[PDB]
Amino acid sequence: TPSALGKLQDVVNHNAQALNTLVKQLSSKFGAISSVLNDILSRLDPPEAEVQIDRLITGRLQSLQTYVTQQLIRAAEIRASANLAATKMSECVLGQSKRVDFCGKGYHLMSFPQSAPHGVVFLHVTYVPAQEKNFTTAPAICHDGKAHFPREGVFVSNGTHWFVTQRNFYEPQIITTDNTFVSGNCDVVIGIVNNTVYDPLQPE
Amino acid sequence: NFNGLTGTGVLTESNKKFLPFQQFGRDIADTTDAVRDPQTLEILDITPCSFGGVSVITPGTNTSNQVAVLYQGVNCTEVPSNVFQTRAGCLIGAEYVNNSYECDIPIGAGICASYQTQSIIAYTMSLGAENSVAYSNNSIAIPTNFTISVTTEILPVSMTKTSVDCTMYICGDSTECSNLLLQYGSFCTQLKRALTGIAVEQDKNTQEVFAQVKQIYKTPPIKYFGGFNFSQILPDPSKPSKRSPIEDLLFNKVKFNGLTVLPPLLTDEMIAQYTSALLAGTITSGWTFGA
Amino acid sequence: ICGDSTECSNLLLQYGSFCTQLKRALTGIAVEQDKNTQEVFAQVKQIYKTPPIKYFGGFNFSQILPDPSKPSKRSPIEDLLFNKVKFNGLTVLPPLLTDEMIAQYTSALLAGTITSGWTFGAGPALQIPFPMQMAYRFNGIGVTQNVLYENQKLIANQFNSAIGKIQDSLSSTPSALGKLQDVVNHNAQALNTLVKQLSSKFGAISSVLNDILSRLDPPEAEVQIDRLITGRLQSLQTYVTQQLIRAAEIRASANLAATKMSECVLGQSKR
Amino acid sequence: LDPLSETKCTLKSFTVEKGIYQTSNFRVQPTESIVRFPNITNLCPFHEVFNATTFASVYAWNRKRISNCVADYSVIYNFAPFFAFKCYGVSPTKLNDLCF
Amino acid sequence: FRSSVLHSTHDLFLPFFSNVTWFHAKRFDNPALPFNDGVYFASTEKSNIIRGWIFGTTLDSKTQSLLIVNNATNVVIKVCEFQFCNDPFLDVYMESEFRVYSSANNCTFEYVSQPNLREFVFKNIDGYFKIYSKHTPINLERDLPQGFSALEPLVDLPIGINITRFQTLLALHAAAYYVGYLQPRTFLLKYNENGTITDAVDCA
Ligand SMILES: *[C@@H]1O[C@H](CO)[C@@H](O[C@@H]2O[C@H](CO)[C@@H](O[C@@H]3O[C@H](CO)[C@@H](O)[C@H](O)[C@@H]3O)[C@H](O)[C@H]2NC(C)=O)[C@H](O)[C@H]1NC(C)=O
Ligand SMILES: *[C@@H]1O[C@H](CO)[C@@H](O[C@@H]2O[C@H](CO)[C@@H](O[C@@H]3O[C@H](CO)[C@@H](O)[C@H](O)[C@@H]3O)[C@H](O)[C@H]2NC(C)=O)[C@H](O)[C@H]1NC(C)=O
Ligand SMILES: *[C@@H]1O[C@H](CO)[C@@H](O[C@@H]2O[C@H](CO)[C@@H](O)[C@H](O)[C@H]2NC(C)=O)[C@H](O)[C@H]1NC(C)=O
Ligand SMILES: *[C@@H]1O[C@H](CO)[C@@H](O[C@@H]2O[C@H](CO)[C@@H](O)[C@H](O)[C@H]2NC(C)=O)[C@H](O)[C@H]1NC(C)=O
Ligand SMILES: *[C@@H]1O[C@H](CO)[C@@H](O[C@@H]2O[C@H](CO)[C@@H](O)[C@H](O)[C@H]2NC(C)=O)[C@H](O)[C@H]1NC(C)=O
Ligand SMILES: *[C@@H]1O[C@H](CO)[C@@H](O[C@@H]2O[C@H](CO)[C@@H](O)[C@H](O)[C@H]2NC(C)=O)[C@H](O)[C@H]1NC(C)=O
Ligand SMILES: *[C@@H]1O[C@H](CO)[C@@H](O[C@@H]2O[C@H](CO)[C@@H](O)[C@H](O)[C@H]2NC(C)=O)[C@H](O)[C@H]1NC(C)=O
Ligand SMILES: *[C@@H]1O[C@H](CO)[C@@H](O[C@@H]2O[C@H](CO)[C@@H](O)[C@H](O)[C@H]2NC(C)=O)[C@H](O)[C@H]1NC(C)=O
Ligand SMILES: *[C@@H]1O[C@H](CO)[C@@H](O)[C@H](O)[C@H]1NC(C)=O
Ligand SMILES: *[C@@H]1O[C@H](CO)[C@@H](O)[C@H](O)[C@H]1NC(C)=O
Ligand SMILES: *[C@@H]1O[C@H](CO)[C@@H](O)[C@H](O)[C@H]1NC(C)=O
Ligand SMILES: *[C@@H]1O[C@H](CO)[C@@H](O)[C@H](O)[C@H]1NC(C)=O
Ligand SMILES: *[C@@H]1O[C@H](CO)[C@@H](O)[C@H](O)[C@H]1NC(C)=O
Ligand SMILES: *[C@@H]1O[C@H](CO)[C@@H](O)[C@H](O)[C@H]1NC(C)=O
Ligand SMILES: *[C@@H]1O[C@H](CO)[C@@H](O)[C@H](O)[C@H]1NC(C)=O
Ligand SMILES: *[C@@H]1O[C@H](CO)[C@@H](O)[C@H](O)[C@H]1NC(C)=O
Repeated sequence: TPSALGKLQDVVNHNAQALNTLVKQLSSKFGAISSVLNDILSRLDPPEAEVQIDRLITGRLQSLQTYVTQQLIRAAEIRASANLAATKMSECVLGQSKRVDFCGKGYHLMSFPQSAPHGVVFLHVTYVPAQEKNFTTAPAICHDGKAHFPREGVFVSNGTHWFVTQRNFYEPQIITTDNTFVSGNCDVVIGIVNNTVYDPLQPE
Repeated sequence: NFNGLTGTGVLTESNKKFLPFQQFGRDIADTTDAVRDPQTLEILDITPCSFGGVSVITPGTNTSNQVAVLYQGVNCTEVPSNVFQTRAGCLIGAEYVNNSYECDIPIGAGICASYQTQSIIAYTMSLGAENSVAYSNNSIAIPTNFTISVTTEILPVSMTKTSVDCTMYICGDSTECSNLLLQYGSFCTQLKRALTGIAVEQDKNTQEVFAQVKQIYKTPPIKYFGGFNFSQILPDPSKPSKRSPIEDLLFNKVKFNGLTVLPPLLTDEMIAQYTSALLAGTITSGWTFGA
Repeated sequence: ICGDSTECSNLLLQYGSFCTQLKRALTGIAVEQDKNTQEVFAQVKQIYKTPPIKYFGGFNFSQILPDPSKPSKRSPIEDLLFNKVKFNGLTVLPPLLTDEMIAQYTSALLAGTITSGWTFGAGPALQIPFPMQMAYRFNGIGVTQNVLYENQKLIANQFNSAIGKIQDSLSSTPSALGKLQDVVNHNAQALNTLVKQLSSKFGAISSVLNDILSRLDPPEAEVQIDRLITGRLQSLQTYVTQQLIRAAEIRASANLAATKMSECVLGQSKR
Repeated sequence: LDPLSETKCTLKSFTVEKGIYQTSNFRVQPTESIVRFPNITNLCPFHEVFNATTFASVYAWNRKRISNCVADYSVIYNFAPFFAFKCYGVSPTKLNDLCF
Repeated sequence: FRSSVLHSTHDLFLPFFSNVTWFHAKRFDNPALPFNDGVYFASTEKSNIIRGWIFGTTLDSKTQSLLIVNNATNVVIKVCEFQFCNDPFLDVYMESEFRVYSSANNCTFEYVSQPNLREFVFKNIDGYFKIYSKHTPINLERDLPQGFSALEPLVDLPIGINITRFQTLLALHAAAYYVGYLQPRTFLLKYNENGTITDAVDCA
């Protein structure tokens, strides 16, 4: 898929064609008699040679101005791209970024820089969830006449039992005191259901 | 050529309401688009006949030789074996199929072409596969597995630093012409300073991208880190320039008429060493050495 | 530059590849505008669909969800936004993605963000009730999960009253959408400037080529016709340069919008 | 020759890499020369010039000014057999395509 | 023709709120006014009183002169080398008068085509003699009421004579008129959907 590295190929092609077009305008004939100067000064009189060559200067000076303007625009674009690349380096390779879709498609873990001709290529190691299963959920749990809320996790139900698992990974845990909070009664929570909450301090 | 007003366009029965003295009609662009006949007082509209860049839809000569044209912005009734009227213009050489696929060759507003059973076909591109999210006020889905995916992102960093000689390019080893160049002022000074600024800017960009580390870090003798294989990104001493296989593939896949090309301040070896230092730091220090 | 003139057409070839660079620059902008939309709206590859019209947790998304009553399939807010926002060789090319497909992308993103949260940004869209979906967003800003559950009826009322005020905010005071109208205003005024400089008087006896070719000597009027070719080519060069500058500006804005979509819409941001 | 050939000429290469390349343009111009001027009404009085019997002598030639009218010189071939027709100023035949 | 557009053109226009001479009605108030690059004429005569206009530089049968008499039935436009004395008049006796002039040298142009605030604009540029006209009814007191009345082209005949002075003659046996001077300015004309001008804006 040669179009993958097209970002740098376009850069090198624009750098090549800008010089090739600039030198191609050198052999042009903007409102003149000949493209070369030796066939103008040695064929035409000085009163007319200075007028005929003056139009060749304006044609070639306009080519240099256009070249410089296009080079400045491309330099601004490449400077924006290089600032983006430096920010991406500092925020993906030198650390772990929480910005979504900034250091790859998914949950960014780490990144590796790679040197490329007139550019840089990042390798984004991302965490992608897969193979999910559907479960019944509830906002809270009412065991001791008061509502319970999970500290770090979600409440899932496999049909008959309720468990608290990580929000991004499946790991069923028994609903206990050290995994749930306590706030308010069982009347303001829309969808709270009954379930037993274990306590390792009661039997001991 | 109404009363000397020369032009080219279509003449249709106009519904405009001119004044007894008015003879022509102009728009906000100072263009005559309505005219009256000198003999009969009937008003006529002047519309441009036809013009548009014909884009030849080509599937590549390496695959086949059949091509299709796209008369952009005109109907199929004003053109000189399939013909279909797309909203972007008349397309000749490709029939419209009702099936929807991914957009391969952009043709216009919602229409894309592809070389599929061959002949060229146009269709309405599909934005994606239909997925009905089975929402419910008590339904939740928790992932039971994961997939470590390594994605690639390519971003340009620097350009090719160039500098052109003003007098040598404009005239070239000449005296009678170089004297006239002095009458144009200091335009030669602007271009040289702009090119030097671009060059030092590319150098600064390379420095800011690759020289973020204060020191140069190296990896210990290769051992079993945790089961991860960094041989594709780690450089090897058995190859010059100390470039990794990925960097090797990147390098492999990617006269002077008064103009010269300046060499980069940081060669391909220094940038490779900076990349190796970044990698060695991020594999043995993580986010700690960056702070 | 010429406008159906044989003498001007054969004479324009002596100016080199100046016409080639203008076309290449204008085509580079055309493929840029289509790529910008492909980076802002074309985020997810799966077109998610909203469930039948109901309530999620008391939040009324009737102003942002698409309604089947109107044929445009656009939401009321999108409709209010849309309801207030070829000559002389100038041809405007149609965008690759139409307003109907952009509406479909927006509806897919909305169905993903109201039925799956930010889960559809990293991979598969996972079902999650919108009440407890926003509860996770409260835990991210430093507020306990129980506050949302004990104020769910109040959060839904403040949300529905805020979304309803968005229509009244973007309907009146037309200066609110000035940032988006200035783009088409600048494009239109640039086209008008390019089409009005055709009737300029850069030093010739007239602005029409027919009035000069029929009056002056054809072999002698070359030096005067070249005075109009330079005047019309510099106008095209100025137009192309301004279009490239505005294209860089629009590319910066589109990258900002893509980051906004990927961070504010496809996820929750702490920035 | 064919659209593919002009596509190759635009890219200046014998190969194509599966793209939509703007190559040329299109136009149409089948007819021309529609109605130009209104009803020709105020003809120049060539009746009282070439048909008037009473001509003055050569020593007292008459001086008649002709202005603010359309000079239809085609009537000269009717009121006279155009024996010694000779235009020394501009043209014998190319007389209706110019003004004074 | 222009439909719902704003057009600005640099031409000889009467400046807004400028200094315009008025003649409040054998009292005729004919001081042989001069003629600048343009003369704006307006009158509120009772019925067919101000129907005469003459032009010329020297008027002593040496330069071309104009004689526009309405004759109450047509618009008799004749260009000739008339002889105007220090005080022309149109004291008829019917509808016939000759004491206005006394000679006629060439008489190379003739125009006798057919024709209560009446307004006129007489311009001479590039040989042509532009003539505009507009009749709008008024019912309030004689104070040149504020509003807008665009003047329509009337004749537009090519003559090519030299004009530096002008005079107006009236028939005898109100009579008030206005004389405004056109100046090179820049206006902003607003056209309606039918091409009728609604209002103008003086940019200076
Ligand atoms: C320029 O000349 C043409 C041709 O003579 C004029 O066209 C003719 O105008 C008359 C008057 O409006 C039209 O009316 C009448 O038509 C009947 C036949 O239906 C005829 O018997 C009458 O004698 C009279 O002509 C007539 O239809 C119309 N004919 C055509 C072919 O257009 C035109 O009006 C003249 N324009 C000017 C400004 O003088
Ligand atoms: C205009 O004013 C004149 C007098 O100031 C009014 O009398 C008319 O004058 C015209 C010429 O100025 C007369 O026309 C003549 O007709 C004869 C043929 O009979 C012709 O040979 C001449 O060359 C000239 O054209 C016209 O007869 C005369 N009218 C009367 C009743 O005697 C005239 O009525 C005023 N109005 C118009 C429209 O002329
Ligand atoms: C839901 O999960 C609970 C918890 O694991 C399951 O209950 C277990 O069932 C097995 C099968 O006999 C027993 O050996 C365990 O002792 C049970 N554990 C508990 C805590 O009850 C239950 O079977 C699951 N239900 C479904 C439909 O999958
Ligand atoms: C199971 O949940 C139900 C519903 O929340 C509980 O029923 C409530 O119990 C409280 C106190 O016992 C009463 O004040 C409410 O009026 C009851 N509501 C309804 C709808 O019956 C129930 O107590 C919970 N526990 C058990 C064992 O059923
Ligand atoms: C890391 O991966 C690279 C290739 O991705 C491995 O290099 C290959 O190793 C095998 C031995 O199993 C050789 O047969 C190949 O010729 C090697 N290819 C190249 C391009 O070097 C490398 O061995 C892996 N690292 C480890 C520690 O196993
Ligand atoms: C959500 O709010 C809207 C108005 O803020 C309620 O009214 C609906 O408005 C939409 C237009 O946005 C119409 O298409 C519906 O027909 C309106 N519905 C009614 C009943 O008038 C709408 O009812 C609210 N939704 C809910 C579920 O309460
Ligand atoms: C119009 O011009 C007249 C004269 O051309 C002005 O009348 C003069 O007004 C000044 C006062 O500013 C007097 O001192 C002069 O004596 C007046 N001259 C005459 C001949 O009356 C008149 O003021 C001007 N009006 C405007 C509005 O500019
Ligand atoms: C522009 O012209 C049109 C067409 O004559 C005018 O429309 C007419 O307006 C009058 C008065 O309102 C109506 O009696 C007619 O029935 C209308 N014509 C038609 C065909 O419906 C319009 O008024 C003109 N514009 C202006 C500003 O005067
Ligand atoms: C998941 O969905 C299936 C199909 O609707 C259902 O049979 C099953 O019970 C669901 N799982 C749970 C834990 O409810
Ligand atoms: C969920 O929605 C269904 C249908 O609207 C309703 O019958 C049910 O009571 C709802 N459950 C809760 C917990 O609100
Ligand atoms: C396309 O190019 C490749 C590489 O040159 C070649 O192997 C292949 O045969 C070409 N395709 C066809 C259809 O010939
Ligand atoms: C022809 O062109 C017109 C003008 O845009 C367009 O409305 C129409 O759909 C085209 N096709 C036909 C068959 O008229
Ligand atoms: C998780 O996925 C990986 C790769 O798809 C597979 O090797 C592994 O067996 C899976 N684990 C489970 C528990 O399904
Ligand atoms: C640590 O690395 C050494 C060298 O590769 C290896 O011998 C040792 O087993 C590793 N430790 C563990 C716990 O695997
Ligand atoms: C010339 O005039 C006479 C009358 O004097 C008339 O009968 C005749 O038709 C006119 N034309 C020609 C060609 O004789
Ligand atoms: C002829 O017109 C010019 C205006 O261009 C004027 O200066 C000159 O005085 C006029 N000639 C006479 C004799 O008035």
